Amino acid sequence: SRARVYAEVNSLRSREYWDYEAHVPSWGNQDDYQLVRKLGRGKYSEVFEAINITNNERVVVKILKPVKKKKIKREVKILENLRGGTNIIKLIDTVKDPVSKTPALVFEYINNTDFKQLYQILTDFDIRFYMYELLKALDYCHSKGIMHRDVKPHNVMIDHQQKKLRLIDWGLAEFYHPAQEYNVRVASRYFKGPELLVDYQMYDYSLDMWSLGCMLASMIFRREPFFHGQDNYDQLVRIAKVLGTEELYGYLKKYHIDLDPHFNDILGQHSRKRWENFIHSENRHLVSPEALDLLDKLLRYDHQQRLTAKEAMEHPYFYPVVKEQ
Ligand SMILES: N#C/C(=C\c1c[nH]c2ccccc12)c1n[nH]c(N)c1C#N
Repeated sequence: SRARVYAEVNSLRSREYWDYEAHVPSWGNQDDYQLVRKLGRGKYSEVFEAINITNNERVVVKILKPVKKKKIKREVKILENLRGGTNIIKLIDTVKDPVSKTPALVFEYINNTDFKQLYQILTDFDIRFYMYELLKALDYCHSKGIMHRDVKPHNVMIDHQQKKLRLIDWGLAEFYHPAQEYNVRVASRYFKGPELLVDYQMYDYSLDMWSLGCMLASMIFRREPFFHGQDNYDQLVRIAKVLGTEELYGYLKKYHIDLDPHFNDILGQHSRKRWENFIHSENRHLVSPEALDLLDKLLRYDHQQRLTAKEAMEHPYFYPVVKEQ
């Protein structure tokens, strides 16, 4: 019902800061930028590589689908607010196609190595280092009043050789205001907090912290995704087989959450599992008591009890990354 950190931070800022409908982007010319290669199409997006001919700075170009002005302003405004923030993808320009008049956003390029080939090779230290760096990103945007709402491996770009991390794709990010009711059609199925799966709209930054748990578990147990749901119903079932079904009803009770009657026939009764149930010889080298303590405190039904980004950065799991700063 209310975020445990930074709950009020947007109300203590100028309305200009969080009133995105009133933001006016200056739309440049999308012809100075020359497409090279469609690094993958998407929902309201298709993404390409290219060169700022005005000097030759490599870049990435995300071509919005302008049947929603408001979503466009929301994202532009949020990136304006996070410019130069710890580990956030730098937005360079906002542009449009002259003859076509369709808008687009231009992003610093990143030689990322694909998580599907990089998670195979991470050491126990790598995992702690990059997670810390993802945490810094999340504590920044949260303290700037903002929920990412789509934390997941594809949106955590990692240049292993430069040891750089950039969290990206802010087309779902949103200003947090207390008591505000949000859409649950955010985040990838596998990284959706249970609040979204039970349709509880009064959520907050703590959702990203669940998403981050999911990433952490997949990394130290090498099961990616960790909670591999078939749909939104099955996803909550997968979670409950691990966290226990009694500890789910307790949450719903606490927050007065109406449970769709279709869950009765499929939830069953499950006990809370031991996070050691997931260790085996292929991932033992990545799992430590301090790693499972962090994990237990990230993946909770009660979004309010979830470790914040700053609490998590303080965890002993990260003491190896602190000293090596
Ligand atoms: N995920 C993401 C983003 C781009 C991509 C989307 N599909 C891809 C497939 C292969 C290589 C890159 C991307 C993104 N947003 N901003 C950037 N510089 C990005 C990059 N790369």
